[PDB]
Amino acid sequence: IIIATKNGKVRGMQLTVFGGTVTAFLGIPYAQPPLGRLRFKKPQSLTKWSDIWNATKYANSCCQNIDQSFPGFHGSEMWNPNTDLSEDCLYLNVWIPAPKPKNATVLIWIYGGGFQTGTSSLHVYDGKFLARVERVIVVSMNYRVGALGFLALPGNPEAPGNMGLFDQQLALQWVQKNIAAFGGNPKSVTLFGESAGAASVSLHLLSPGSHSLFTRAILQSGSFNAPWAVTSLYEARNRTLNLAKLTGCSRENETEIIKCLRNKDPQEILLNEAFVVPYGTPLSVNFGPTVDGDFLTDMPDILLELGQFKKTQILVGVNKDEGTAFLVYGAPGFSKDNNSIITRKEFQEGLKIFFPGVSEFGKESILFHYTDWVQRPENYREALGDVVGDYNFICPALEFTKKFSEWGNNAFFYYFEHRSSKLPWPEWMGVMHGYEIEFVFGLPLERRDQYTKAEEILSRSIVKRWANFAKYGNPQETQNASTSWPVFKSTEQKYLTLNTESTRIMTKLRAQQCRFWTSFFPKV
Ligand SMILES: *[C@@H]1O[C@H](CO[C@@H]2O[C@@H](C)[C@@H](O)[C@@H](O)[C@@H]2O)[C@@H](O[C@@H]2O[C@H](CO)[C@@H](O)[C@H](O)[C@H]2NC(C)=O)[C@H](O)[C@H]1NC(C)=O
Ligand SMILES: *[C@@H]1O[C@H](CO[C@@H]2O[C@@H](C)[C@@H](O)[C@@H](O)[C@@H]2O)[C@@H](O[C@@H]2O[C@H](CO)[C@@H](O)[C@H](O)[C@H]2NC(C)=O)[C@H](O)[C@H]1NC(C)=O
Ligand SMILES: *[C@@H]1O[C@H](CO)[C@@H](O)[C@H](O)[C@H]1NC(C)=O
Ligand SMILES: *[C@@H]1O[C@H](CO)[C@@H](O)[C@H](O)[C@H]1NC(C)=O
Ligand SMILES: *[C@@H]1O[C@H](CO)[C@@H](O)[C@H](O)[C@H]1NC(C)=O
Ligand SMILES: [Cl-]
Ligand SMILES: [Cl-]
Ligand SMILES: [Cl-]
Ligand SMILES: [Hg+2]
Ligand SMILES: [Hg+2]
Ligand SMILES: [Hg+2]
Ligand SMILES: [Hg+2]
Repeated sequence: IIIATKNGKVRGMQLTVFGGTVTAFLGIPYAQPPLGRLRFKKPQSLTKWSDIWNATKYANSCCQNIDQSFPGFHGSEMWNPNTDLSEDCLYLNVWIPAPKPKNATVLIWIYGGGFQTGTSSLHVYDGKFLARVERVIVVSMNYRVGALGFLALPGNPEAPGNMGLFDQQLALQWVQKNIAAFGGNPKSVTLFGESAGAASVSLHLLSPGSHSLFTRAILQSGSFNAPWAVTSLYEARNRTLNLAKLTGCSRENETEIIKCLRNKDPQEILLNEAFVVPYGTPLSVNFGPTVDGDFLTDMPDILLELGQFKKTQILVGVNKDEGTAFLVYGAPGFSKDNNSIITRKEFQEGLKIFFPGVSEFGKESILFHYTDWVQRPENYREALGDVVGDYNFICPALEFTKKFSEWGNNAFFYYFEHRSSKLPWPEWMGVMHGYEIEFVFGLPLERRDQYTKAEEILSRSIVKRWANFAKYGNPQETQNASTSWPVFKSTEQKYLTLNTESTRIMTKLRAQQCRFWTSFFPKV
């Protein structure tokens, strides 16, 4: 199993999945290690190579800080990198089904992680199941995160910004020029990602350079119009200069502020990263997407409003309890260890945490809009979750989906409301952010791993749906007489709920709450 690519040959490795085989080329490099003079620079093309390259194991993950909040706790450590962190991390994986497919649809996954963390080698991103079951070719790439992947000094090629996004782009370009060799159809590529990954995907729809690199897109819990997805021109410069200060790289010639930075240590940049913000939040993205004038040509909010984006179908969705996950990372009275029943004062302090630069009035509004009980104990605990959830993910996701449909294309919106039976976090956190990913990747199809049977039916169904969406642009599950998935139109706004129970078509998800977040809040 050796395939010849435009830059050299690569030796894969066979795997055994559900009484069959799947070929896997883990760790194929796709760009020039972004080291030394190349740190902070757009990914440079790769130098062709000779002698069969061995992609039989995940490569290094990119440099990034790590979640040390719950050591030994699986709930969080399952997201932490599982390969050496290195600046040399521009590698991608390919999972082609076995035997070799003739002209297979490609699914390219772009992991989330707040643009600060993440890696394609996570267990929940193992694309061998999707490969095995739908005979699709899955692709993962590691893209630089943190300041090393999103440091910005607008107009300056030494550190322009969106390097992470260009890494992704370079990887898609790679699938364009090489997927054919693996038996893939470069004319049927579907980008799918979660959180900052979904926000990345949504930006590839706006980026003129990614236009021809993919067909369709799937956005799981995230869109560029999310409060956290894009860093302003100001926030970027202040933060880039502050990172300079912390490392003592303050120069008056930007270009030098950068060279002083290329000499610092990969770790010293990761260490000071966390402080470029005065009072960040559990959802602060110190260094992320910016309007560089290259990948992004104008504030993405405008491009969207005026329909300047790749015209194609999109599958967008969110989990029922997007917010909870973050409440235990700084919200007073919260713990993954108790029922975190907080009082009103605690909710009030909670808001101070997430809406830090928000006015006193603005916080009263959130409170007022979210404290209209129907007088019950877990009222404020749940109110805080939805506030964070609705505000950072759910509403933005709905606004993006909506505006995007307004331009003709078919959009499908889902609402994942199934809590994993294996969920390591407490019950009160419900259907947590990021926890639909395993169902999407068919992990529950594997009957060992202690997942209920019903969860298997669901993962199988979602996997079918996702595949059908990639292949045919319609997320249906046409055989086992299931509920049809209607198109999301700007007026009826129907979404399909994904549950183990009875799937249903409903309308205008979080109508009342999102009107507050999408129309009013932007005003305080
Ligand atoms: C823009 O940056 C300034 C400077 O940030 C400070 O220095 C950085 C290296 C880093 O250590 C930050 O955490 C520091 O705050 C910010 O101004 C500071 O603001 C805080 C609180 O308002 C204050 O305690 C400091 O004295 C200020 N420093 C100076 C000299 O201005 C400023 O708030 C940043 N803009 C933003 C994002 O609001
Ligand atoms: C739920 O737990 C939180 C946090 O407590 C943690 O876990 C417990 C074992 C606790 O004893 C501490 O070791 C840990 O901090 C509780 O909130 C804390 O409450 C105390 C006293 O009220 C207060 O001094 C701390 O500041 C709180 N921690 C913070 C900042 O959130 C909370 O009261 C528990 N809720 C219940 C009663 O279920
Ligand atoms: C690649 O793997 C093959 C098979 O295990 C091995 O024979 C070969 O030496 C490897 N190439 C190198 C040196 O990395
Ligand atoms: C794959 O399908 C495309 C049309 O989408 C076609 O142009 C191409 O030749 C096919 N690839 C194969 C089977 O060689
Ligand atoms: C349809 O049901 C069969 C078993 O009766 C199951 O094996 C198959 O996966 C189901 N189809 C899907 C993709 O939901
Ligand atoms: Cl660790
Ligand atoms: Cl009050
Ligand atoms: Cl159904
Ligand atoms: Hg897990
Ligand atoms: Hg469920
Ligand atoms: Hg309903
Ligand atoms: Hg209102």
